[PDB]
Amino acid sequence: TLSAEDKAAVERSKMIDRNLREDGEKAAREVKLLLLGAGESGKSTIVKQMTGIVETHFTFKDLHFKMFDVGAQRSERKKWIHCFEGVTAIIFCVALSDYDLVNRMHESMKLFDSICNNKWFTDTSIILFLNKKDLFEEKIKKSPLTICYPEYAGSNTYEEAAAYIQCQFEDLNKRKDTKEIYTHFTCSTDTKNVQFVFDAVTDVIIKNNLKDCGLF
Amino acid sequence: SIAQARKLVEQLKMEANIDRIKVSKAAADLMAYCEAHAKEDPLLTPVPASENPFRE
Amino acid sequence: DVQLVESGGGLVQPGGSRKLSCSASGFAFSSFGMHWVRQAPEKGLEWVAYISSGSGTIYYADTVKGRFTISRDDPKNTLFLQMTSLRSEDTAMYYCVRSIYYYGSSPFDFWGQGTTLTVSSSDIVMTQATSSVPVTPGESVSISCRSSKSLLHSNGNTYLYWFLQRPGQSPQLLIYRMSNLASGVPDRFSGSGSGTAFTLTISRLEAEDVGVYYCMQHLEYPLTFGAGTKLEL
Amino acid sequence: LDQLRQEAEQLKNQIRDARKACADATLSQITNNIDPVGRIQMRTRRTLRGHLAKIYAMHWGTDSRLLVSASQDGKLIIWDSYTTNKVHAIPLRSSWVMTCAYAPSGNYVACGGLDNICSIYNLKTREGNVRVSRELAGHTGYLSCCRFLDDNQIVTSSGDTTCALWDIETGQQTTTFTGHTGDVMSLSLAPDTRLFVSGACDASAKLWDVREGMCRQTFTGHESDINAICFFPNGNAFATGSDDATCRLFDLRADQELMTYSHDNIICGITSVSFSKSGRLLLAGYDDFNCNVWDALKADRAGVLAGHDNRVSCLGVTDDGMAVATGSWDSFLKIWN
Amino acid sequence: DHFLEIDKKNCCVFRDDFIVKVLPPVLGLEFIFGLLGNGLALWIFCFHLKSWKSSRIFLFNLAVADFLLIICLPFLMDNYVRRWDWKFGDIPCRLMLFMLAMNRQGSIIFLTVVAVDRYFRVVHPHHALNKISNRTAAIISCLLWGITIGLTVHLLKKKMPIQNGGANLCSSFSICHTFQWHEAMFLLEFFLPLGIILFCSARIIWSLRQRQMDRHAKIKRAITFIMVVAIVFVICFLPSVVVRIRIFWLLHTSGTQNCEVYRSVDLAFFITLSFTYMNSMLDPVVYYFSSPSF
Ligand SMILES: C[C@@]1(c2ccccc2)OC(C(=O)O)=CC1=O
Repeated sequence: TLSAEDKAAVERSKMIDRNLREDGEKAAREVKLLLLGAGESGKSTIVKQMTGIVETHFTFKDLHFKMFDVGAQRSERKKWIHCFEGVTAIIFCVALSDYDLVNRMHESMKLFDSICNNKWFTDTSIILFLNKKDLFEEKIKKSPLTICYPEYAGSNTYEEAAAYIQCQFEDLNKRKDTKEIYTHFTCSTDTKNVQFVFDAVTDVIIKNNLKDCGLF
Repeated sequence: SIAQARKLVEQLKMEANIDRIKVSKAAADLMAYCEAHAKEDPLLTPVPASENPFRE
Repeated sequence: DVQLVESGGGLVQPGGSRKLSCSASGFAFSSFGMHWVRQAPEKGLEWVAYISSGSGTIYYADTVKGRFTISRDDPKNTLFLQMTSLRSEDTAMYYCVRSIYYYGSSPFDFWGQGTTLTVSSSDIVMTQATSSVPVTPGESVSISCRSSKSLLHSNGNTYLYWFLQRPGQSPQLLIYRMSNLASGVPDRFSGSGSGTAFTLTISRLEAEDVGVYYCMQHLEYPLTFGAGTKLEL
Repeated sequence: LDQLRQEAEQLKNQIRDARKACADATLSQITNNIDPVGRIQMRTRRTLRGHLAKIYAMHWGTDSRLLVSASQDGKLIIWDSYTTNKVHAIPLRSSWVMTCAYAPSGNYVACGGLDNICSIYNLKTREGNVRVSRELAGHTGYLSCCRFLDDNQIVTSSGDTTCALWDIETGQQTTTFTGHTGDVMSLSLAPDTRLFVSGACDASAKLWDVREGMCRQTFTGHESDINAICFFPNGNAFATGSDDATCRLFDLRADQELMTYSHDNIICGITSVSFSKSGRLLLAGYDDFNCNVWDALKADRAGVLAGHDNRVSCLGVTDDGMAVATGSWDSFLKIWN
Repeated sequence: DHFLEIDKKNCCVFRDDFIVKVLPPVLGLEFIFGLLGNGLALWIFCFHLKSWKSSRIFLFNLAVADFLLIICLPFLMDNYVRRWDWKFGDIPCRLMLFMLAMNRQGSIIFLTVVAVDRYFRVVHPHHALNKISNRTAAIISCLLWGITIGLTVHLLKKKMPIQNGGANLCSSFSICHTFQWHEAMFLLEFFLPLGIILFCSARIIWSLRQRQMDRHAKIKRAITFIMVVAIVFVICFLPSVVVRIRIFWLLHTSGTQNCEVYRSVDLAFFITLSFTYMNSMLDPVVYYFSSPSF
């Protein structure tokens, strides 16, 4: 009992719905990554190889990635961190050389603890990146880890210090069952960071697919 | 400097000089408005489906 | 700006298969539903065909059903009218009216420049009951149009459209759905009326109002125009 | 300076003393004899089923038929609420939108969010498509709310603790309001469009005179961040929704708290508030996944809108009061009546 | 003796006391358990599983097929309490035979589809097949149901009841020398899906283990679940096929003249076939009830 204009309006609405469905299908095939870290960490260095929110697009092995570098947002994280619920993974950049002073490593621990143990990121895996490994080795040659780690009983070697820092970042995770933390020591030698991100994203997508099937 | 304290003091002194009415008077005005316009509230008084645009 | 240019006219022997083309530029052609409206050399307008946005809906007039084919190809913004078995009754100037359909939209807002075509040798009846009235500048005139069926719908809007065809110019939309005023139309024009009885009031008329006024119904297809009311002096 | 701190403290004390002196009887004592409205039965008359992500904002047109909704799928959808038809679908440059507005003339819609930019879209163009009329990029924080004063004036609330009045013709901040110490999350315009209130994360609400940048009054009493604000239909009062599971009513003339809308079984924060046409009902979206209808006078719950499967982020009431539209984090809008 | 010629092919139909001894019981137990489980699963699907993803759609179709087999069990039970005196006229016969065959085929097909869906969700996580819309899943489900009905209608258009001895008969799996489409269908429904399921399960296990994913307890639960599904399928559908091959071998060597040699194998065939219903009986327990969620 619709008039000609009503029928044409319904047809236009159906066409708009079809376009919306196509756009949603295209968007659901993209991997959304939230890039976090400190103001002096290697977030840019991670974003090198490929006012408010800065969005980065890159493609790897026919997979479309979208990194949302929300770093120029000095507002309260509580009121907009729920907007990123449902991202494939969180990429966290930590500078291994930030243990000198100005304690930066402790701020990184606080940020990582807040992000990981968040009511929104209950089952979103975190890809932890430890940048500046070479300068970290250069610093640990002369200076002691003990400045940032008063309760540390170990040798002053790059391997031991790196492993201890990795463990100290990993054990902050309270949801060790529902969320997995992937750690990779970033190296500018070649395109290995993108490979690690792709592997972790594939792991997360496999787990999500198993969740959808009701088998995970 | 201390410009923020000056601004806060100026704002507080500015907000001090405002006319104030009784809370009972404001409540009475709100009640009067509600009872006067209650006839034109479709949500308060369920209108018949004959003139309801969302009848279906 | 919004432009609609048509081509494909000229002499056509009876039984020909001449094709009309309409090139659109200046608007989102892929979203507008397009009409073909012809006009005999000294008769009123007559709706021919119609293709919706996305080509999902196509309608034809009974006079041209089976013989005329309408088609739109969005990539290059061109609308086609494949006319076959042309006869002497198809000698008319064809227009490329565009129409957008949504809530509050104004269909038939823009008309093409018209392409001439010369061929060598249950529908709602809309009646204007008048051919020409004398009018002087600065005066107010009331043009009346009548319909057989009631154009008022259960929605609440009467589907009546008013068009002005100035001498040597394409028809221009003035009032759509009998009450609303089209964009670019001065407030002097006014539309009103009820079911099966409408009236157009050009209060304080002056120059540029001279022409033929056509009343169209959009309640259901086929679309039917009036006989046209002419203004002189 | 210690003297300045003492002056501010004594001014605050005198303000509190004046408020207490003007407090002679609560609204509840005066309204006790008023008959309760009873149970409010509201049913989902329409369901808008076009979005594909969390819906963060929705606004009604000046007519009670057209409404616009914003979601994180980067789409601005205008609905024909009578027939559930999609009039327009505007793709946004930035998909992180947390606000949406409909112009009173109906010619424009506004959007904004984490991009710190308020974008104005022209709905009525000769080209037949919606285009970005103007982008306002004077904010250093996320856009949390925006409301149209007219076709040329828009007032926006940002996460940089500042609210700004704009001029769409030039795209420059005509006026800037700077009184908040925390992120501003909500905005409500007075019926006369001469004042507006904002709710910030510092658990305070401020009354701004839009004519010239000025904080006429400051309203406090909430115990957490204020997420939603809305003016009373009469225009002399407003309601706020915070994260402490309470809604409060403040009166401009009295400059004081009037009533608190809280319940023990409710512990989740309020995401949206709105009034009815007569102001007798105060609808409020919650994180309990359902909307609660509150008797604005008796402070007693009147009904529940439990049609949503996720957090109800946005909520609006038509101008004539004919219906209530609720958006939630599941990609569905519901029209109640 | 015998050589009843059920339709025209001198088949060796038998009647043993072990039938009423063993079948009618186990069938009653399967009826009760399958009815309860499938009803609960369908109830959760239609009132507590409103997500309705593609895998959920295929699982719902599997549950529907098992539920139909459960509701069609009691007619076969009744008949078993007797040495096959079909006392439900005729239409109930042909209806029961067609519906049981189509239920077995549908359950097998949808279980194979679930296995293939898991294979695509694990081995090829970045694939459009893992994000097909609900409409596409419904279309595929309808197509599979259509293929099932198309292959099973041959039983419906037949006056099944015969008069073996002084009593009726309702069995379609008789020992008839002239093979038909039904026996090839019975063989294929096991063999081809068995291969598909085994390949998919092996690939899922190998991919989930090579990628070092076998650390989370949920992943190990899923691995055991994938193994258990194939184990259940094989242990529920192999005995019937084994006896079918055994009787075909006897047909080829014994010449189909004598019947007494076929007595034991024909008796054992229906006992093994009573496991096909058990398969659908315990399918919901392992698929929807044993699932990590709820
Ligand atoms: C015993 C039997 C049956 C089935 C339904 C009705 C009566 C008898 O089980 C099958 C079957 O599941 O296909 C064929 C049969 O001969």
